[PDB]
Amino acid sequence: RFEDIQAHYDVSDDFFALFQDPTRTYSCAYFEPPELTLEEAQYAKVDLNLDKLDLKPGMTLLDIGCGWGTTMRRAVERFDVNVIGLTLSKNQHARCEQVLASIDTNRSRQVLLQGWEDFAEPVDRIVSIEAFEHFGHENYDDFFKRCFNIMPADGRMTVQSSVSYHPYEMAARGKKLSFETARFIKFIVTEIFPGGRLPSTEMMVEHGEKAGFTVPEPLSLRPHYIKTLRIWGDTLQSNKDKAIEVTSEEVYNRYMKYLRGCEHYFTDEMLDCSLVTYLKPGAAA
Ligand SMILES: Cc1cc2nc(N)[nH]c2cc1C
Ligand SMILES: Cc1cc2nc(N)[nH]c2cc1C
Repeated sequence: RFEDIQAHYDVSDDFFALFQDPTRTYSCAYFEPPELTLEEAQYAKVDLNLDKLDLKPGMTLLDIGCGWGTTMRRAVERFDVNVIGLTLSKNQHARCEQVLASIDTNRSRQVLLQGWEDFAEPVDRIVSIEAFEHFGHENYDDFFKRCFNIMPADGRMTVQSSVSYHPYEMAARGKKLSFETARFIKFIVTEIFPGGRLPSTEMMVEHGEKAGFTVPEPLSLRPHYIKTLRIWGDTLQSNKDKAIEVTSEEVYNRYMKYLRGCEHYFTDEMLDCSLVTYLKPGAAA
C-alpha cells in the first residue's frame, strides 16, 4: 500500500552520479580546511565522525546506514577495526561487499541487508551518517536503547542528522518562517526521502540521555551543508541535459528545488545539521 506509492519517487543511481562527488556520498561534507574539494570534504566528514569514537585495533564498528561503504573502508584502513554495515539497499549491499573484500586486511567485514531493529550483536562503537531522518519519532526510544545495549561499558556512538526546530524553540522570526519551512520539509519527506521525519537537535540529545548516554554539545555542520548543497546544485545544473535524459524534466526540476531550497533554509537558519556524540557511562575520558 505505502511501499507501492513511495516507489514513484525512486530515482536511478545514474542520476545521483550527476551531482555527487566520485564517492557518491549523499550527506553533508566537512570543508576543514575550507580549500578541500567536495570529495576531500566527504573523506574529512568520515574522519570527523570516526575520530570521535575512541576506536582501538580489533574493536568492531557498526555503521547504521552504511551507504556505498566509504565509512567502513576508511575505519578498517585508519583504525584496524572489524566492521558491520546495515543498509536497506540491495545495490549498496553488493557494492559494500566488493569495497570491503578489496581491502588488504584480516579484519572481519560484514554488510547486512537489514535495519537496526533486526540487529542485536555485540559491537564496540556505532556510526550513523544521515540515516536517522528515516527512523520516525515513535522509534527513537527503541533506537537509543538498542545502541546502548549492544555496546560495552566504554561504548560511543555518533549520529549525524539534518534537523528542524519546534515552534516552541523559536522566537517571533522563526515562528513566522515555520509555515514555509514546514511546507518545504513536507516536500522533502514526500518526494526526496519518502517516509522521512526530521528530528530536532533537542530530540536527538534528550532521547540519547533517556537511554543513559552522556551527550556533549552537538556540532552544527550548517555552514558545511550550505557549501555542500551549493556544489550539488551547481553540478546538477551543469549536467541538466544528461540528468533529463537519465530521468525527466520533472525529476531534474524536483532535485534543483530540493538542493536550492535546502541551501536557502539552511542559510535562513530554519534547518540545521547536528553531529551528536553519545558516550556510555564507562566511556574513556
Ligand atoms: C535522509 C534525509 C536527508 C535530509 N537532508 C535534509 N536537508 N532533509 C532531509 C530528510 C531526510 C529523510
Ligand atoms: C519540480 C517541482 C516539484 C514539486 N512537488 C510539489 N509538491 N511542488 C513542486 C514544485 C516544483 C517546481
